[PDB]
Amino acid sequence: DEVKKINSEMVAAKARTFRDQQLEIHRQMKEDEKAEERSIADMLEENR
Amino acid sequence: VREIVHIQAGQCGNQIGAKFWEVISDEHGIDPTGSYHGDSDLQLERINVYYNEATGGKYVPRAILVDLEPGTMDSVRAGQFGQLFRPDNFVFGQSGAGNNWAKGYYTEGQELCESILDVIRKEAESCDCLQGFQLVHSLGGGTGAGLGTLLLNKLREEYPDRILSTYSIVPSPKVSDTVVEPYNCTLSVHQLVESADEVFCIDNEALYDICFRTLKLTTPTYGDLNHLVSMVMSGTTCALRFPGQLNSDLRKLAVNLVPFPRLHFFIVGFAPLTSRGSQQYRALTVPELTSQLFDNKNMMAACDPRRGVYLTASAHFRGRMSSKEVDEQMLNIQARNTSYFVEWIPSNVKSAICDIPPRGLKMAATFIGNTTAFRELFTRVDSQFQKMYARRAFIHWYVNEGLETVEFDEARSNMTDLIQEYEMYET
Amino acid sequence: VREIVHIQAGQCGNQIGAKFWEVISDEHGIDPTGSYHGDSDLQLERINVYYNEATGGKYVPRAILVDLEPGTMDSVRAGQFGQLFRPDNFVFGQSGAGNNWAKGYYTEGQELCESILDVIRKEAESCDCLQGFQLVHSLGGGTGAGLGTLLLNKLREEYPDRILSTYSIVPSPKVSDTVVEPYNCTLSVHQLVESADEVFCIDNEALYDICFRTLKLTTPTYGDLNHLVSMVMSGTTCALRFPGQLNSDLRKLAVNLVPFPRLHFFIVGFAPLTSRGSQQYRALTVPELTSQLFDNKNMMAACDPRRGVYLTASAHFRGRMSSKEVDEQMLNIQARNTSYFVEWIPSNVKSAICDIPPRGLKMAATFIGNTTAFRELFTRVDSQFQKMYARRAFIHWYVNEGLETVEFDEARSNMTDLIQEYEMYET
Amino acid sequence: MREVISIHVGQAGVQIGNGCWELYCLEHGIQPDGQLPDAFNTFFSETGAGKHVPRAVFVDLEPTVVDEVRTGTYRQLFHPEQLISGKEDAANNYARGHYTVGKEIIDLTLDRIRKLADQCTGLQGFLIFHSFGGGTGAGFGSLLLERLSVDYGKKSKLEFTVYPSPQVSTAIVEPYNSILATHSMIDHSDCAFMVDNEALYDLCRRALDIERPTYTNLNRLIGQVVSSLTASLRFDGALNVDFTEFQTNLVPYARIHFPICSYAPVISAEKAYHEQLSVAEITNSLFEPANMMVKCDPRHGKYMACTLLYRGDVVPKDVSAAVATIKTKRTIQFVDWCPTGFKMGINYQPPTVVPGGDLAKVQRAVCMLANTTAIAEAWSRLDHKFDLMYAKRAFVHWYVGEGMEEAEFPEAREDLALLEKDYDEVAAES
Amino acid sequence: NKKRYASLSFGQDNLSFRRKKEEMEREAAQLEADIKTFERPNVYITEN
Ligand SMILES: Nc1nc2c(ncn2[C@@H]2O[C@H](COP(=O)(O)OP(=O)(O)OP(=O)(O)O)[C@@H](O)[C@H]2O)c(=O)[nH]1
Ligand SMILES: Nc1nc2c(ncn2[C@@H]2O[C@H](COP(=O)(O)OP(=O)(O)O)[C@@H](O)[C@H]2O)c(=O)[nH]1
Ligand SMILES: Nc1nc2c(ncn2[C@@H]2O[C@H](COP(=O)(O)OP(=O)(O)O)[C@@H](O)[C@H]2O)c(=O)[nH]1
Ligand SMILES: [Mg+2]
Repeated sequence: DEVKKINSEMVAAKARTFRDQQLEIHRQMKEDEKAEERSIADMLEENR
Repeated sequence: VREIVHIQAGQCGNQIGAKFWEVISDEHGIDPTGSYHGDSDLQLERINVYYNEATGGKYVPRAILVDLEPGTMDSVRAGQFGQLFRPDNFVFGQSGAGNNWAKGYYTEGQELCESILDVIRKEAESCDCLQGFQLVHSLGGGTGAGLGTLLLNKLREEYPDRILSTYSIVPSPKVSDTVVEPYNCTLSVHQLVESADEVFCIDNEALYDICFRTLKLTTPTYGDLNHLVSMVMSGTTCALRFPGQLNSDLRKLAVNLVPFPRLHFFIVGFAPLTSRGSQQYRALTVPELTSQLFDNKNMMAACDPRRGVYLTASAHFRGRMSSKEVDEQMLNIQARNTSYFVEWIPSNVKSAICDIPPRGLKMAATFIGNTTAFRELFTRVDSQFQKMYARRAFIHWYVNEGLETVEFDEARSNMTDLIQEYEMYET
Repeated sequence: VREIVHIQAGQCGNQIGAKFWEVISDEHGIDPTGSYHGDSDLQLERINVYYNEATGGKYVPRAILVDLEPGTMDSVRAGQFGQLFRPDNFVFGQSGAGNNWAKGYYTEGQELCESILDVIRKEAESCDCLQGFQLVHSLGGGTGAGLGTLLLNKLREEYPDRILSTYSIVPSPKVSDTVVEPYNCTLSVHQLVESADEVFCIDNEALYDICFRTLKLTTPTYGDLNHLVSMVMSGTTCALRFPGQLNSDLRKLAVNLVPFPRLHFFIVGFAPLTSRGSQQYRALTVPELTSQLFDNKNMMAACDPRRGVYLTASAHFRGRMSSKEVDEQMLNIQARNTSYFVEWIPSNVKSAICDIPPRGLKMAATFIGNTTAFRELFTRVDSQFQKMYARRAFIHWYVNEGLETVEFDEARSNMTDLIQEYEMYET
Repeated sequence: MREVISIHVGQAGVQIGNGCWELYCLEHGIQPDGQLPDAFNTFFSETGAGKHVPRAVFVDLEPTVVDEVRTGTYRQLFHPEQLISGKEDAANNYARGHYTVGKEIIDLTLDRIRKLADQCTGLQGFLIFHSFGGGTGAGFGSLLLERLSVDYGKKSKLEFTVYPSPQVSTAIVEPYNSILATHSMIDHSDCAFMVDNEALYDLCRRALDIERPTYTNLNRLIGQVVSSLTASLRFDGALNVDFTEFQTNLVPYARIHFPICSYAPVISAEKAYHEQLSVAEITNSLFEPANMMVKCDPRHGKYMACTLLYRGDVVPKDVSAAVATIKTKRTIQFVDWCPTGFKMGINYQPPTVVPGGDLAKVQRAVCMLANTTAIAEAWSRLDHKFDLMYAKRAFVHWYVGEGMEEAEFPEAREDLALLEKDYDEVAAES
Repeated sequence: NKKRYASLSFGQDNLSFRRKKEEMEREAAQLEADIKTFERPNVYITEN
């Protein structure tokens, strides 16, 4: 019953890899967003 | 990790160093009183490179400041970060500069050098993992042009192994301020060629030109000019202070960018630069930085590389970024303009990545390069120095200090040989 | 992927280009501050064609603005969407327009061209698959007429492969507003024929006729006048930006419409147009659009195609509609009026359908045609130029800038040859 | 019972080593604190009380990156004695790292490995990693291998080095260090594999879906190959493969040891869910030139050595069928004097993936290590690049002052020329 | 006391400055001696 290896393999980490990568995106795009905000703060100070 | 001693000479050197220490203190997050007040643990990992420690929770830079007249030293101490410097480090005489190279070299130079040597040796032996010394001076006036070379000769004599990296303010060939300036630059070059391992040239014309081309500052002063110079100051040593994906110290740059011992004069460039209005519009990518770095307008040297050719180049990038993106940009920029690079040196470019970016900027990069366009800069002064030397008017001010005429003859012959050597490597 | 670079020259070009950017900004849904606030996700599918990305979710158009006088740059900055354009891209001179072709081409053209080329080169590298360059300029005065030819020649030298398309305004036969237009137009024709692959000619008089006939504007202005031209530019590029049942880009259009290299001057038209109180009665359908498109009154060039013969033409439709209905309408119009078309080129009219229609209109269409009716426009300027140049001393104004009188004869000889080529291919 | 000692030099070695030992801890099930929540003896040592220590030695002339490991999460796992750092780097100079600087730290490192060698009763060989373009990787590595040759005699010194890329270069003095190191290990190295960053850059983009790669991804892919190579001796299988077995088969002569490597299947996390991945599919994907991590086209040359290693749900019947099908490919050429040229091994343990990684779990996988005459493409390219420099003496002055005698430069050039001629002679047919 | 003493200049000699620096040094010595005298934990005095 090799399929036991097939199914016990496929399920756990690959599906979790999807959610982990999906979570990684959710961190990243607001990570840059707050990098942008602190840059905008650095405009207003340096402008002054 | 590897400590460096910083040396400043002249009115130009002290003010530039003052802004340089402001930038370093800001990036490490050191309070003006000398107490660390930062926000990240990475700042204290390797802060011993430029700072010492006192038994009061305080830090003191390894800075040695030299002048002939005490006016500049009091101005430096009066600054916002004046207290940060050790009181004894201020070494100064009670005589004016005189604007004469010979007067500073022989009369005042021999008097001051003995005391400065002891002060430097105190800082030199205060730490064991020693890298080479750093010098900032100007070649126009008397104190910087003469004393800086005399100290450089002593530094080479005592510590042959260490790297003597120097930064020089080349006399602005069309904007400079001193009548006898061609004499000072002519004489100082001879000492600088044989002693200094690394020489970087900065022209005030370029600083004003870059400021009005890119930054669009309404009322520029030396403070803004010193800040732009300080950016290259901090970017050069960045790999030493902070981690990176490919480390590169000064010795790495010297080995890669110097094909022959007398070819070490370099031109430096910085990116990104933006007017205080326009930065809403930029994308902050490696191609964006590459476009600014390789552009001739951003070069703080009054020479156009397109008139000459490259034979060595290097760039240091600061930030968390791709190795592959830097590899692609350098490969494309090398292949796209192949006419400007000599054939007998494949891969004329060098790369290095440091992980920690400067304050406020997610991406930053510094370009140090070499080209045969240096032949123009020294030709300008050589042609003028010939005009003075033909009529021999102002020589009497240099003879009165005991300087022989052969010093002029040997100096100009040295520059002429240097220009010829750069001419041969055109082919 | 198939990006497009836009260039605006002179007074007429900048005002039309501003309206051109205003319409497209509304079409994609870009708020005047530069941040997306649209409603449909299809708008961001291919915004890279015309828009660049700035950090912070701000989009900046690939716009290059050139003029010799700063007053025009004052107007676009003060406009509603002035803040959208990149401030560095605003390149301008500090002298008057001069109302002269030679003055713009030689005196100030050489000074400005280098800076313009570098600025354009910046945007040229910010696009993977730049399809071609787009120019909007007028042939009347000499600022756009003179400098635009120099820029177009230089761009062809740099980018031979890219499709260069220009939108030019010709001097009106009756509402001409300069004593010396025929000289400027005659000189510009020589460069226009050899450089640009696709040329679209629009005359002010036909625009006044269209507005007064259909739109019923009591007091029409340039803003109302330029709206129709903005629609024509928007319709042409709609295939690249949005899906369609039959995509048709510019290079498809050039292959179909151009039988021979020199025969590339085209006439454009737009449908539907209706007076602001007459829209209730119109049951707009595909045959109704076809009736408007091929009607001679809706043509924006003051040349009746009926007097001449038709070469290959193409029509682009926007919206949802039956392919069979569209295909049947062209076959009917092609066979019904066979006298208008040349017999030796069957299938004279080309089709193309895009799925997404413009705002407010359930569907719309655009017409582009090639015909021998352009000979009337060249005849008008030739007859005027002949009576101009008979008084050969009036050329002295162009002589001051370095224009030798033999240039006028050579330009007219080339322009006459273009007329003759149009005559032979009639049969 | 059986042990392998790992040695890492240069910045490249330590980050590759960091990527490797991260996988092994997850693969054997070792927590970062050294305790547990087997094959441990091969790669870890037990000191009682349930604490494990790796059999690894990291050496560098810079103190920078080694300190970063000392401050990393895995700091408690590694012994301070194992991690050795220097005082000043070689600055991409082979002269500086070989005579002047490297000769200071050579004795201390030799003492450490000998100390760690005592605990390994079943020690069968060493694994060594290099940075060819770096001064420390080449300058210190040549001295280390020269000493190791006489210190232990008949011990398998296996190497995995980063050869310069055909086009992408980060050092202007890269050709000099590469050839001088090439002259060095050609006499001492038992078997050294070659990989280049440019091929790994392309593979991680064309096959794997990471739009914007970094060095970290390259290290993980390298670690997977190393793990599969040594996985035969860690777990049960129908056909175990020992290091001596590779040494006997993969080389037909002493000087022709240089193999090329392949790995399959590399695939994105979701592309594997929509594919079959049978034995034939993974086997046929290996032979494609796009999967080679050395940027040389195998069609130019010929094959005279191959070794299959299987880590997956694999039955020997399919392996024989896959090999037979590959044998019929006329796009693949075999030398006349090597009729079989294959050895395959079967190991049941599937490859282990990393959370937050890039590789999809692959329920059955196969590794390739082959020797071909196509490697002569890389040797020639470095030769012309060197001749472009040395004809005008571009950077000679740095090396001479740091201990290099100029007579060594033609010696390395002549040695490379002899090796190229030797490769061509073997490629010939009778 | 010490902060003001830090706000002094080099190479300067004037009886006004010299008096200030001299009195500055003498005042510092007095205050330090007072601090050292008062540094003891036990102080027996007869207040006036
Ligand atoms: N693929 C990959 N290559 C690396 C990595 N780190 C370093 N390298 C390689 O190492 C080369 C640079 O040399 P170093 O890593 O500094 O090694 P080194 O011998 O210590 O060099 P020196 O500092 O001059 O002594 C680069 O060209 C890379 O090819 C890495 O993390 N991944
Ligand atoms: N960029 C910059 N230039 C300076 C500054 N201070 C002085 N300079 C210039 O540098 C030159 C200094 O001359 P210098 O050789 O130091 O005079 P010396 O005292 O006789 O040695 C002058 O010509 C100044 O124009 C500064 O703070 N920033
Ligand atoms: N349709 C239209 N025509 C304009 C506009 N602005 C100027 N023009 C026309 O452009 C013609 C010439 O303009 P000019 O300033 O000489 O442009 P130049 O050729 O670049 O110098 C004039 O006859 C104007 O009527 C506009 O906004 N719309
Ligand atoms: Mg290294």
